[PDB]
Amino acid sequence: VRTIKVFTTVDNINLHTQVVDMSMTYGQQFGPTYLDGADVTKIKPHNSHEGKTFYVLPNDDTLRVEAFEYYHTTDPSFLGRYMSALNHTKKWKYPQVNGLTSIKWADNNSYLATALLTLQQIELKFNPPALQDAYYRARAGEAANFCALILAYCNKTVGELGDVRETMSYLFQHANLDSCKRVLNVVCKTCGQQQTTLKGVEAVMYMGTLSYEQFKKGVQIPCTCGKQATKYLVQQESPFVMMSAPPAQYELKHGTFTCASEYTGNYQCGHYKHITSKETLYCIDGALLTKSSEYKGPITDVFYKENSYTTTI
Ligand SMILES: C=CCNC(=O)Nc1ccc(C)c(C(=O)N[C@H](C)c2cccc3ccccc23)c1
Ligand SMILES: [Cl-]
Ligand SMILES: [Cl-]
Ligand SMILES: [Cl-]
Ligand SMILES: [Zn+2]
Ligand SMILES: [Zn+2]
Ligand SMILES: [Zn+2]
Repeated sequence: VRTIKVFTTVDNINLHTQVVDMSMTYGQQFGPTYLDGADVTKIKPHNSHEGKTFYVLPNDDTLRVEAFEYYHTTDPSFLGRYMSALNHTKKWKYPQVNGLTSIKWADNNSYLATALLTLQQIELKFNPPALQDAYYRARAGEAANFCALILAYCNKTVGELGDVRETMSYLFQHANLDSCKRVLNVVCKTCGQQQTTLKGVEAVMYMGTLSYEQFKKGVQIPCTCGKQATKYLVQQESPFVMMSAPPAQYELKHGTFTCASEYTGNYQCGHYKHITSKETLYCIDGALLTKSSEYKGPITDVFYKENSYTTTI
């Protein structure tokens, strides 16, 4: 019996001593087994494999509990979807652009680069340690794992067309936004006034206008009675807000926003770029950078800083 030693793990923190028979495939001894993203289930052991760390699908209670504690999911497909993505994201380039980790364009990844650039500019703590650890590594320039996890958590495959607002929404559901509170007043001529409090993700995202200012002053929404009604922001408690709308020509002014998603072309199959407000306006298109003092173009998301806001209406 000829038998190299390996480490199996689900989280790459808790490592388990295994000794594998070299005649038998990984699959027959561990179930599904990955190396650096690459499915090696059906492959048998090489000599250059001795000592390395393989991810396995959890097949005992120890590993199921370690997988939940690391990823915050029991979904049995999660590991395989993460590894399939990693197999591509490890080949992407992550250039520093204007002090931010970006992604050189590949595999329809503009939405992922736009999301990654945005997450380096807003205050967020991820609940799953997997995501938090990968986020720190991405901020320091090694973003392959983090991008693979974003795809796995969003149920997206490499190449699939993605929406930055939907991606941010899924990521926010995996983050600690409990202290986040939004109070709205709705004013109708007939039913009158009703206030509602939103918490968590719904406290930081709005779909309908790009202007935080315009949200504060009020926006026109259909009333359940039949009238048009006015919805306006009463109180906001969050470190940022995300304002979204269908793409339309919009003017971005230096110093009045943190960053924004530019979207050009048809529904679904267009291209995102990222506008960030520094000492001037920078436009990050993957590996490409341009700057200008002014900007007008097709914007679909604008991010703004917040801490505590109460209206004077
Ligand atoms: C609820 C999920 C079903 N929708 C999608 O898969 N949407 C999706 C996927 C990928 C992309 C790029 C988009 C998308 O086109 N988003 C932009 C920002 C967008 C968002 C909203 C309305 C739009 C209208 C016209 C053109 C673009 C619009 C939308
Ligand atoms: Cl959870
Ligand atoms: Cl690739
Ligand atoms: Cl979570
Ligand atoms: Zn969780
Ligand atoms: Zn690829
Ligand atoms: Zn009414």
